[PDB]
Amino acid sequence: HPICEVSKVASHLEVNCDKRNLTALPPDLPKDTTILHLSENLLYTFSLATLMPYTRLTQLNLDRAELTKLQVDGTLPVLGTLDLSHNQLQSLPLLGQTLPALTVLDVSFNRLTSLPLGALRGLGELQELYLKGNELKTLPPGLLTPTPKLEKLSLANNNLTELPAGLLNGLENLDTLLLQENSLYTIPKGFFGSHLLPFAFLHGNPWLCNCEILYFRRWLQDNAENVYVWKQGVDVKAMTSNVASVQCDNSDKFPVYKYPGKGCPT
Ligand SMILES: *[C@@H]1O[C@H](CO)[C@@H](O[C@@H]2O[C@H](CO)[C@@H](O[C@@H]3O[C@H](CO)[C@@H](O)[C@H](O[C@H]4O[C@H](CO)[C@@H](O)[C@H](O)[C@@H]4O)[C@@H]3O)[C@H](O)[C@H]2NC(C)=O)[C@H](O)[C@H]1NC(C)=O
Ligand SMILES: [Pt+2]
Ligand SMILES: [Pt+2]
Repeated sequence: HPICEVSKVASHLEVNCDKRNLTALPPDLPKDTTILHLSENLLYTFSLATLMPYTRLTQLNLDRAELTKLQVDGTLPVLGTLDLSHNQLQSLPLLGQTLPALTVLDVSFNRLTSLPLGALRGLGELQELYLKGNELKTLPPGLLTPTPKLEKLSLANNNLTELPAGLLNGLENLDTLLLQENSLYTIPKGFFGSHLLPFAFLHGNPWLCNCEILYFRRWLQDNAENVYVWKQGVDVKAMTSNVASVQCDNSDKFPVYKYPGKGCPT
């Protein structure tokens, strides 16, 4: 109670242990704790197990903590949100066997260059995945199979050149897809499926406007009302689209939805 700043507000309390040169979990944290901020600390190494005691813990922040190795010992059946952004994890952690109730996981701006074959197994309650800012160049086959309830996915600002044709297969709740600032050249036929994607960010990519981009073109047209441009400091980006932001080779004067496709089949 008297080490970090403990908030209160109706039952579920919030403990802030940020910017406090901590190298590990502080000993006198209230037991019936629910949210823990531990950002801007020196957690070069951290063991999810040391939280076994806080049976009411639902949100944990370990962002901007020079984190390099996350240990996944036992279980925290009630943890739903986990923030790992702005650390140095060279490999993505396997949380399935520990955070069965995790609905949000952010592992942005870390040092990821790929993702394992079972990466998200067990994470069936996931509703949000943030992996923006790494150096992913390719995604695994059924990555999102374990997460059929996914709503938001961020793979922005990586080095992706191609996306799996079925990456979205099954996700009928998906509403936000951020793939901006990558190295994508095309979208596999029927990639978006028939689902309705409200917020799709596809700008900043070197799209190759050849016949094999006519699928994406029609989609762009059908969903021009759903294509937006990212604004850092995000303003909920809830208003005014810009389908002309998706462009051939990133040339502003040659948006994809206006791509002619001269001499292409129907
Ligand atoms: C992922 O995509 C981003 C966005 O496109 C990309 O950023 C830019 O890439 C170029 C490289 O094509 C950057 O220039 C780099 O500068 C250093 C050179 O020392 C290196 O990062 C790159 O090449 C080096 O690679 C090794 C060192 O890492 C060595 O073999 C040797 O030093 C090579 O030169 C490249 O030259 C350019 O500055 C960035 N822009 C910025 C400021 O971000 C990023 O490079 C891509 N990363 C991957 C996964 O390749
Ligand atoms: Pt960030
Ligand atoms: Pt759908």
